[PDB]
Amino acid sequence: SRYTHFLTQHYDAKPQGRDDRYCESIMRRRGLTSPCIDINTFIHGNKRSIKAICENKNGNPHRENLRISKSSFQVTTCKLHGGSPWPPCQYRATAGFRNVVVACENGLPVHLDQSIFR
Repeated sequence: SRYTHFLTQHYDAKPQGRDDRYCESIMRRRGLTSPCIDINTFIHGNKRSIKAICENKNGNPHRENLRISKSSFQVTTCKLHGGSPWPPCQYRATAGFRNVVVACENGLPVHLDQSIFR
C-alpha cells in the first residue's frame, strides 16, 4: 500500500508529450502541489518491468537500502520553478532515459531515489 503511493507518486503508464505543461497537470492531478514539491520524477512503461527491480533479475543490490535497475526506463522529471511552494506552482519538465534507483519492501517498489535526478 506504500507501493500504491509509490505508483501514484512515480508512475505514469503512458504519458504523451512530456513537457512543462505535462508536469504541471500531472503533479496537480496527483496531490503533489500542497505544498508544491521541489522535484519529482515519473517512470513510464510497464509495471512488470519496475517491480522486477526488486529481484536479482532487472535489479542489482545498491548502497544500503536500495536496488538499481539493470534496464533503462523512459522518464520525466518535474522541477519546480519560482520559489513559492504554494500554487500556482509551475514546473519545468525534463525527460530522460536511464536505469533507476528504488527501495523495495516486501519485494515491492516503495521509494524512488530522486537524488540521481538533481
